[PDB]
Amino acid sequence: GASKLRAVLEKLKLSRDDISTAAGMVKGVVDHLLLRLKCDSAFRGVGLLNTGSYYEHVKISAPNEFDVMFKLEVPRIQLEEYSNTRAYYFVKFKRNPLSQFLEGEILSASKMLSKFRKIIKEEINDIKDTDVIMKRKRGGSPAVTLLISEKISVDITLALESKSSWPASTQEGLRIQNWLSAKVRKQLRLKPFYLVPKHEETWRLSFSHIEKEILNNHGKSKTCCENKEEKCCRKDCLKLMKYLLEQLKERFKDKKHLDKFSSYHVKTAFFHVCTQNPQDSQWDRKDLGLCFDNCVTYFLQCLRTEKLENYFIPEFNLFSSNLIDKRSKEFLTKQIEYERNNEFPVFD
Amino acid sequence: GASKLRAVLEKLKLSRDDISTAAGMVKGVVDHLLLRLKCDSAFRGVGLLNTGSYYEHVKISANEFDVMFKLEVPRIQLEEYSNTRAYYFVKFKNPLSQFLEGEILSASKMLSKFRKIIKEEINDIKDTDVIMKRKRGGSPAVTLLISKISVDITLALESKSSWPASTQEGLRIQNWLSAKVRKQLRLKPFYLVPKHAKEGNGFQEETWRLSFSHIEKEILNNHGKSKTCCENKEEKCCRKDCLKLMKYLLEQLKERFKDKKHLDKFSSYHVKTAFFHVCTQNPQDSQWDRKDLGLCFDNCVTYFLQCLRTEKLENYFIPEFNLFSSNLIDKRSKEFLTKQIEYERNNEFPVFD
Ligand SMILES: O=C(N[C@H]1CCCC[C@H]1C(=O)O)c1cnn2c(O)cc(-c3ccccc3)nc12
Ligand SMILES: O=C(N[C@H]1CCCC[C@H]1C(=O)O)c1cnn2c(O)cc(-c3ccccc3)nc12
Ligand SMILES: [Zn+2]
Ligand SMILES: [Zn+2]
Repeated sequence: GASKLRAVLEKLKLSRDDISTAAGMVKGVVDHLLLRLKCDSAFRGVGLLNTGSYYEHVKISAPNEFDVMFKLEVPRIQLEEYSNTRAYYFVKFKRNPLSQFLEGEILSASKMLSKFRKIIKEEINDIKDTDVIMKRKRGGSPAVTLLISEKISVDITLALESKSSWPASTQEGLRIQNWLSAKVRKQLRLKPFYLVPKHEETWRLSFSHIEKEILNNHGKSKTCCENKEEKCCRKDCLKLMKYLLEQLKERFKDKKHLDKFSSYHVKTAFFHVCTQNPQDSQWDRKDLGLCFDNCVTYFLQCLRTEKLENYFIPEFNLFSSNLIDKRSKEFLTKQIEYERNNEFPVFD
Repeated sequence: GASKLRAVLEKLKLSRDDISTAAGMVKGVVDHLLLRLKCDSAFRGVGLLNTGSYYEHVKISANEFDVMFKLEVPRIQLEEYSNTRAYYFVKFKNPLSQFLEGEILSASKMLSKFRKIIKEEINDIKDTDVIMKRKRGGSPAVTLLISKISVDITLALESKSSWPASTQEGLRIQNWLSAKVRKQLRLKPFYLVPKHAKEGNGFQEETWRLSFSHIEKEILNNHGKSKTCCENKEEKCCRKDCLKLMKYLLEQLKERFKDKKHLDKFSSYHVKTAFFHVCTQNPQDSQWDRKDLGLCFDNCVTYFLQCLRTEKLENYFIPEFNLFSSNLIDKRSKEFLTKQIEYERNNEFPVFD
């Protein structure tokens, strides 16, 4: 039932105050860390990146769990693609404050994360009612997790910033020309790109700032959602997709079959649905039920075909069997089909 | 009559190549001048502002270019001059210390320094000369003479603070380009150009005037309600062509009546301002369908005429500043331009022959 989707959206709206006060607590701690980090010669150019579901207004997860990125301005770097993977790179320099992090010619993610982690842990000791845990088994990103007031969790990810042209692997990505326009695609591609440490001393491409821009400025019409005539359901469809997946992951947290899926998979599928449906009239709020059904159906088709390209790097298949086994896709496919056939009881 | 408008537009297009190679000649000289300028401690933050009719793709009449040099400076505090809404004294909340006169930044001293270093560096660049631009209140400050090509150069201080209060009700693009876009543009810097606020000696010699030329460029080059306006055949509009035709109509009338003083105070900025107001009044892309170029241009002309008859043409960014005030343009000049435009319109624009 379409009205059951609206009921979910209504209740997700109720967490807005708690997300906002928690975010205010996070900002105060993060601002103090950045000021202390800036005092170190290697991290002088550190800053907040201001990305993630909170800033996209699509935060449906726990109000006590945030993800923040610290960006670091770097000398003009030279990238070397690792093993034709299109998304992972070694970082070298064309010409250095990060010299202490070099391992031969390449920038060591291990050495940089070590100092990043040590400074944060030292500085958290002088912040009232805050502790820090090293995030393990994520290849280095996120690097640390803060615990604020014994209530709020903050995953912190380090990201190198490069103002160079985007790597060649992105040349055919971000296929927004028929939706957001060729002019916008060109303007976005003039923005920096980021590299997060992600296991070899490899770094992985990140475009979280571009995803935020697209989600918050999402219509073909510049006035999309700014008046009653132009209210669309794009952002509500994404919230519902994220909530469906999170609810199913929670329901089967015991079993192992859904642990490899993440919000990024549904977010990526959603961007492809936007490419496939570029007109605002295809997203009329009065058709929220059908729009969500088509979003679910698209995600199911990705699962069944085992194809879900990174929206920026089309040759990187998030649904490769190297990343997610076939049985996990089959399990999630069956669970979602069951839910959809029964008007989503996991939403009850 | 619409086909005659298209004939004008096609002929204006023939000058694209010559504008481009001349613009390339200018870019080389300006780039070298800026590199030399940035060696001076006061102008370390100098840069090219990518504004003007060329960058807007609407350069119609004339080998003559206008360019702006932006200057990053420390945090500025503004003092409005005589309720003029557009003219300010500049104070600082310092590289420009030698150009203060008391608490305020002297436009006179800044121009003298700007003109000196330009004249110094041009002495090395061969096949380029510079003369002082006079009787424009300080903006433009100089004119470069390259090889056939003239380049007016304006100095523009950059302020990254919130825009002045006088702009609070301007830039009324919310129903056309969106409230989100208006917010994003108002987060961009604004500029101040040295500009005498009134004739005569005194405090009026040290004022600076608000400039939003970069915002005008952004809106003109990204002008549709639809992000894909003019990017495909279904969404071709005639906004930019209407502006070109309005500017060409004024330029041709100013040339035809160069023996009078009536049209001397009108400039392309008046029709550009009127055009932005017409875009506010007609916010939907379907109102600008290329099939209706003739009617769209007629409606642009009509709007300009109404501004003339009512003696009201607010600055698009500063709504309390009336470009058509009697203090700036006398009634008889507005009436003369009104009559000549009406004659042209009634006769299928003989100035476009
Ligand atoms: O959760 C995320 N990803 C997981 C699911 C996809 C495979 C990696 C997983 C992981 O690294 O944990 C994820 C959250 N943001 N983000 C992002 O901005 C980029 C990428 C990405 C992925 C592949 C290639 C290049 C970039 N992933 C993410
Ligand atoms: O030609 C231009 N202006 C003439 C016609 C209007 C009155 C002043 C005239 C002059 O200064 O010569 C003009 C070209 N750009 N530009 C601009 O970017 C801003 C302004 C402006 C005007 C009034 C108040 C605040 C700003 N004018 C211009
Ligand atoms: Zn919308
Ligand atoms: Zn257009």
